[PDB]
This record gives sequence, structure tokens and C-alpha cells, in this order.
Amino acid sequence: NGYTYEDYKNTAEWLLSHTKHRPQVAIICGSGLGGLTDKLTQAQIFDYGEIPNFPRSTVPGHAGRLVFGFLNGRACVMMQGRFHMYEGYPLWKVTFPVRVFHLLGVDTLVVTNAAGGLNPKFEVGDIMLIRDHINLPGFSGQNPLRGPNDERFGDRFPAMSDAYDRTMRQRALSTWKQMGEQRELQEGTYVMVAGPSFQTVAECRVLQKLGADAVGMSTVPEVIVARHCGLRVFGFSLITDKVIMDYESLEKANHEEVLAAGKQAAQKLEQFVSILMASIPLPD
Amino acid sequence: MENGYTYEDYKNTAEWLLSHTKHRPQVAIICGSGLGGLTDKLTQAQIFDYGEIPNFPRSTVPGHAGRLVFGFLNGRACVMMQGRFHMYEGYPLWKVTFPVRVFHLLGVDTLVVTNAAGGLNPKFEVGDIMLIRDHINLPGFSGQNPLRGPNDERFGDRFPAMSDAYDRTMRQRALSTWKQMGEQRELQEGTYVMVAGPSFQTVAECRVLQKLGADAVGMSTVPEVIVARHCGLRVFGFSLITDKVIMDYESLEKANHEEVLAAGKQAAQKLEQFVSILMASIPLP
Amino acid sequence: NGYTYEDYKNTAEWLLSHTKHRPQVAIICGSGLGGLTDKLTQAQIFDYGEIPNFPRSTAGRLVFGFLNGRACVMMQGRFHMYEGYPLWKVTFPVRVFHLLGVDTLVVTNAAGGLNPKFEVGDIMLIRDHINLPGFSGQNPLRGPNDERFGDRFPAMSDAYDRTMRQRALSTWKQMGEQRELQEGTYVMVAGPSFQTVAECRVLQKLGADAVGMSTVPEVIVARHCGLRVFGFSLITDKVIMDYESLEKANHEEVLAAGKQAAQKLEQFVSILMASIPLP
Ligand SMILES: Nc1nc(F)nc2c1ncn2[C@H]1C[C@H](O)[C@@H](CO)O1
Ligand SMILES: Nc1nc(F)nc2c1ncn2[C@H]1C[C@H](O)[C@@H](CO)O1
Ligand SMILES: Nc1nc(F)nc2c1ncn2[C@H]1C[C@H](O)[C@@H](CO)O1
Ligand SMILES: Nc1nc(F)nc2c1ncn2[C@H]1C[C@H](O)[C@@H](CO)O1
Repeated sequence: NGYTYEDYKNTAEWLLSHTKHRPQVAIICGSGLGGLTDKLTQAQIFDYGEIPNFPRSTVPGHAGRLVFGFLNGRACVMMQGRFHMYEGYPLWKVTFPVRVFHLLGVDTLVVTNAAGGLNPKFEVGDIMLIRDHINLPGFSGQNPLRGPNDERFGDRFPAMSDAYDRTMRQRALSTWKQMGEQRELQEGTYVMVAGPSFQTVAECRVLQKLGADAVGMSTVPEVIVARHCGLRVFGFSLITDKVIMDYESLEKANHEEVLAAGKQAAQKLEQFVSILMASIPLPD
Repeated sequence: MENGYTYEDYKNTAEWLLSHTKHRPQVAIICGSGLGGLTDKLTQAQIFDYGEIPNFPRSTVPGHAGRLVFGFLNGRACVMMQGRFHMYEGYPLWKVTFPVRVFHLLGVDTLVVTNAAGGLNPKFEVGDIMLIRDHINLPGFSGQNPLRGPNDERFGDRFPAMSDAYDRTMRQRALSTWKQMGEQRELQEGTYVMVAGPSFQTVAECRVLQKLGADAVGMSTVPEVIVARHCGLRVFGFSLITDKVIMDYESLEKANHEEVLAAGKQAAQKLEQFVSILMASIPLP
Repeated sequence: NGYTYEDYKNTAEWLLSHTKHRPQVAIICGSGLGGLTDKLTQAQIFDYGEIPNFPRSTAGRLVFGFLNGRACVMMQGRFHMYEGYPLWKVTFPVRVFHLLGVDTLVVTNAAGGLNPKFEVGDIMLIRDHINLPGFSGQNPLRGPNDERFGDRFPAMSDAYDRTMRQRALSTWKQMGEQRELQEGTYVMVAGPSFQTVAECRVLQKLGADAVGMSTVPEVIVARHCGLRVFGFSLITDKVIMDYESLEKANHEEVLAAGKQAAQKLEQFVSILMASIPLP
């Protein structure tokens, strides 16, 4: 780490005194999903470069930004452009915003990401309800909680066996049935690899053997610190391509480029997340 | 893993301890969480707080400031470590394992490691003692190994074997002593997997750990063993099974009433006295 | 962290302006496999400390010359993660090689055999890898990315060139070797300590045929560059995968049949210089 408690406190206070908005729900937008910010109403934008203590972008493109607003009526703060480990950011920098949300008064975090499908059943365009995760950087020392614990946020050894709220998963599955979509809402485990290189077949086969249903390079760090803080969490992976799980099928690659989330697939997810704002319990 | 210790640092600490106690230990014992009461069983003891031992890894003042206790346990010359350092607290593994090299230079030829651990093996129940037969070093697979950096042939080889980390003679004698103690529970035996922590495992993760063949999980010990064997120390150890980790979502919902408590003060005491009794099975130098 | 695009380019040009050699192929020889440098004609030697921005080997040199009709740059005494080196130093030469004009990289290493079939002395055509360190964050591509080198998210499914594997096999049959050319997956572990039986068993279960502490970082950045890659593991020992055959110890002497065995792999890399495509 390198952030004092006061640092987080100072940022949350700064935001609070520059917006009349008071979010209950924070939403991290994954790659190709930033258009969720367009669905906010009465929106107020802050560029990261404007918010004190916020990690500076070293990356191509605009810095990314924090959008306060209402989403189907819900007080939300929305994150467009997350920090990734593969870009050389320490997890304590990646996850900083989650702690600020907590101090902002947020009690719920929704996480979205794009992911390669490991599960034969999954097809490009599917949305996966995240049931559970496998944190490989975590096993080996790369866990955002590393260092002295601050009891003002949470415990030394927080549980993650229950990180994906039972109630919101039951309600997502329920709300999805009224939507009348062609494909059922998938559910499974997100495995986080550090990237940025992509899997070899051999590696794709381990990830499969480890029970992971979909792979990507983000999210878990955030979820973990959310649960440390006692935030309610749920989330979705957009399956942007099927990873090749053998050499036979490796040769059979033809009219191919692992494209970003089909703009229509992204838009389906964005509007599902929006509609689910109806189903989060109110703080009260 | 950027080792800020010269050989002369280790030697300076070792020699400092050697000129402030008359004790000359053969055996080092690392006390796991909740097992520190082992030190009370030492006779003719002497205490050094980490704070007064040059080059010893420094804290930011939490509740438990650890210490080293020299003395005789069941007749054996011992140095005993109460309060270990953990990776998850932010310490580099070269700080975690610094004491093991000091012990070598003290003249120790045997390291015993104790810890508390989650039970992965269905057969294990809360309060069990597991003889560590082997380990799986997940941090080591990815660069986080305490031997990372140059090798110093004055400690050991570049590429030390870990096939035989947990001494065979002592494992047979552990299992032997236990049988004639006449205990209600069988002495368990299996593989300890190190995960870096500090967050606990999800169900999915707990499953991988099972599939990897691990019988118990914790966040320590493996670093210390590895640098012990690099020095040629005899190693043996135990995990006290503190809780059983949930390994299916079905039993996750049913997880209602409770939390992962510390080592039940009774079961710890049982281990602590088994360790004392096993002092008479360690070979002489 | 570490090296900018200029730095690579300055190193490349220094070498270009300090040798008449213009190499097409680069060969990173592993442990005990550097005798291949003696077979180089017109050989021109550079110690690493001599070269701008190079990592200082703290017995490491760069050798240019012709092997079996091919302009080569040879690396004797590679960098290892266990030695304390960060992966961006480990893989620094691979990009210089690219800016030198090299289009093929051949990698050799010493490995422990996880596949029961494998015997000491076997050569393994590396067909694929498992980068265990890379899962957790130790990946040489981590950090800012320059597109003059390659993509942000490069593929590694075809890291080991289809054509050269077919030609390795083809030459091997032509060589009339009694022992078959093994082929499989190399898992990179960080080291330096060797595997426990428990750990060997997970590596086996993971699908790895051979284990070592190098190579993968180089292959990854080479492919990020668009270099053609093929490589070999010499099986120096069968890794103990149970406790029964841990008791059983032997007429110990892993070493000196490893000369005939390392020679075989060296002479095979030589032969294969004729099978690498031209630019
Ligand atoms: N097989 C795969 N592995 C990983 F790690 N990511 C994959 C992927 N396939 C697609 N993706 C998408 C998801 C991320 O948004 C983006 C990387 O940040 O690429
Ligand atoms: N499921 C579990 N996973 C891990 F890593 N550790 C567990 C655990 N259950 C109990 N413990 C014990 C080990 C230490 O004594 C203490 C803190 O690491 O808690
Ligand atoms: N002095 C030299 N100059 C050049 F241009 N090539 C040399 C050489 N000595 C050996 N060779 C090798 C490389 C050519 O591919 C090959 C001739 O086609 O022989
Ligand atoms: N059983 C084994 N396990 C691991 F990890 N590596 C092994 C090995 N046998 C040989 N090696 C490789 C790696 C060293 O860098 C190199 C020593 O020269 O040989």
C-alpha cells in the first residue's frame, strides 16, 4: 500500500462537497461497457484528473471518469475506465475507488467486465452472472489487502465464500425471465489472470480444470476490497469470445479476430444492469 | 524479493545472541497462531524481545510484539519463536525467513514448525493435529520464493531439493509416540498448501486447492521450511485444524451460526504438549 | 519501468555499428548447451557490460557468426528470474534481436521430466507452455505497451511455430536416432528451489510434460514482436513423483552422460539451421 485512511477520507469528502448527488450504488464499467454512463439521468461528470488522490492515467486515451447520476431512479456513481494490473498499477491503486465509494456512503457495488468463455456451453454475446471467482494473483501474494489491516474498513481475514450476494443473483435470474431473451442468463466462475498476454491452449486447459467458467484480467481486486468494507456485490461478465481449448480447433481458426463486445451485446447488458436497479434493496 | 541482508548481517545477529545468552540451542521451534503458550513450558528460559535483537524485522506496533525465548523443553536446548512474520502483513519473504538463517548460525540443526490451518480434507475435524508430510508452495510457483536472488554457498546450493523436506525419521516417531500416548483421535497426516492471504478462500478456490491434493491450507510456514532445508536443517511440523473450509455452495447457505475461531485453547494445549514429548525423539548432534 | 523504445534502438544500433554481422536467427542456449558457440565461423564476441543498456550478468556474452550457413546471434549465459532479475531485463535482449533484424528465435533449456515416458537424455520439441508466474502478475509485457513492438493483448496459442516443428520431426527421422523426439508442454516455475513430490504431482495434473525456470518470458516477448519461435528441452532428470522411489537412491551421477546428450541437442540445432525459412 501507500494510501493513508485520511487520504481516502479526503477524496470522499471532496467529491461529496462538489456534487449534491449521494449514491447508494457504485457501478464499475468494463471494457466496451462505458455507454452505461449515457443511461444515467441528471448526470454530473468528474474526470479522474480532477478528483484529489485519484490515480493518474499513464494509458492511451482519455483519463476516464466518475459519473454521478440516477439510473432508473437510483442514486449511482459510475466508473468509466478501470485501472488494470497489466498496465502496471499496483492493486492498492486499482482498488482505491472502491474504498472511496464506501466512504461516499455506497452500500452496493455492481461489477461488469468482458471475458473469454472457458465453458463449452457459453457463446459469444452471452452474459454470465458471476457466482464466484478464482483469484490467481491472490494465491501468490497479489491481493489488495496486503499490508497492515485497517479496522475502520474491515477485518484482518475477511471471508469471500459469500462475495456474490445470494439475493441479487436470485433476482437477476428472475428479472431475466420477464425480459424474453433468446438465450438464458448464464452463471459461473470468473477466473482472474494478470495478463496482458492471452492464454495458450495448454493454459486454457488448466483454467478449465480449475473449474473456471470464464477468464479475464480484472474485477476480483475490487470485489475483494468491497467485501472487506461490507459492501453488497454482484456482477456480470460479457462473453466476448470463446477461448480455443484444443489444437485441433486452433488450426480451424479462419475468419477471426477476438473483437470487442458486439455493440448490441454490450447494450443488452447495459440495459439489464439498468433495469436491475429496481431490485437492489433500499438502504433504509 | 530484494534481499537487504548481507551474510555479515545474519552473522552479526547470530553472534550477538550468542554473546547475550549462554544457551546453545540444538532445536528451533516456530510457534503458530495460538500456540505461543509453548514458551511457558521451557525451563531455565531467557527472553529476547525482537526489538532488542539487531537486524530483526520491525513492525508498526500492533498488539502482539513478538519475541525469542531460549531454554530447555523436556530436557532439550531450544530457541523458540513466538510471533512469526507473515507475507500478508507486507513483509518480504526474506524478512519472514531471516530468523531461520540466524538459527542455523546459532548452531541449530533441527527446525520444528507449528501452525493453525483450515481443513481441506473431509476426514479432518476441528481440533485435529496434522503431521505435515509435504507442502505445495503456490507463491513460489510465481516468483515469491525466499531463495530468490543470488545464492550464498555458505548457506546452501543454488537449487536445493524439497522432495524430502519433512524428515522421514521424525514422521515415523511422531506417529509412534502418538500411538503409545493413547489418544482418542488418530494423528492425521497430509499436505499443507500455502496461500498468500490475507483474504480467505472462496468455495471455487477451496475446490482447486482440494484438486491440487492439499489437505490443509494456511498463510505461512512454507517459506521457513524452504530456507531451513537450504541450510540442511532437519524439519518437521504440525498444523492444528482450526476450522473446516466450506467446499460447496450447498453448505455455504447452511453456514449460518458461525465464524472461523482461533485454536480452541484445549486442542492447542494438546499440540503444545505433543511437541514437548517429541523432543525426546529428535536425534542428538 | 526499465527500458524505453529509444534504449532498445540505441543498443540495436550500437551493435549494428560495432559489427559487420547482420543476423537472421537468434539462439538463446540454456544451461550446459553453449558449446554451440564454438561452431560459429567469423565469430564476433561482445561481453554484456560492453553493450549500452544491457543487464550486467551478476559470465555472460553475445556472439555473432555463421552457423551452418546462417547469420546468427548467440546468447551464452541467459538471465533467470530466480537470480533476482526482473522479467523486463530477462527479456531485454529479445527485442534488441528484433531491432537487429532477427526474424527467428530458437530457445533451448534444461528441464525436469514430468511425463513418465521421458528418460534422461531425451530431447523435447516444445509444443506449448504454461506460464505459471504469468498467471500471478510476473509477465514481461506488464506495464506500458509500444505498438512498434506489438499488440497490447498478444495471442500465444501458436507461440511455437507449426512449420519448424514439422521440420524438426522430419530431420529427426532423417538423423536415424534410436530414441524418438519427444514433444509436449513446458511449464515455467520460478525457482530456484526444486519441486516437492506434492508440487510435481500438481504440475503433472496441470498437463505439463517438462518443468524448468526459464524460456517462457523470452518466447512471449519474441511472439509479441512477431519473431518465429521454436525450441527444445533437454530432459536432465526424471522428477520424483512419489515417495516409494524417493527412498530408492542410486549410482548417482546425473552429469556426464549429459555431455553426449547435450551435444546431441547442440548438433540438432545446427542441422536445423538449414530448415529455417529465409526472409
Ligand atoms: N481469453 C481471454 N483472456 C483474458 F484475460 N481476457 C479476454 C479473453 N478473451 C477476451 N478477453 C477480454 C476481456 C477483457 O475485457 C480484455 C482484457 O482486458 O480482453
Ligand atoms: N480456510 C483458511 N484459509 C487460510 F488461509 N487460513 C485459515 C483458514 N482457516 C483457518 N485459517 C487459519 C490459518 C492461520 O492460523 C490463521 C490466519 O492465516 O487462520
Ligand atoms: N564473410 C561472409 N560474408 C557473407 F555475406 N556471408 C558469409 C560470410 N561468411 C560466411 N557466410 C555465410 C552466410 C551466408 O548466408 C552464406 C552464403 O550464402 O554463407
Ligand atoms: N526437476 C527440475 N525442476 C525444475 F524446476 N527445474 C529443473 C529440474 N531439473 C532440471 N531443471 C532445470 C532448471 C534449472 O534452471 C536448470 C539447472 O541447470 O535445470
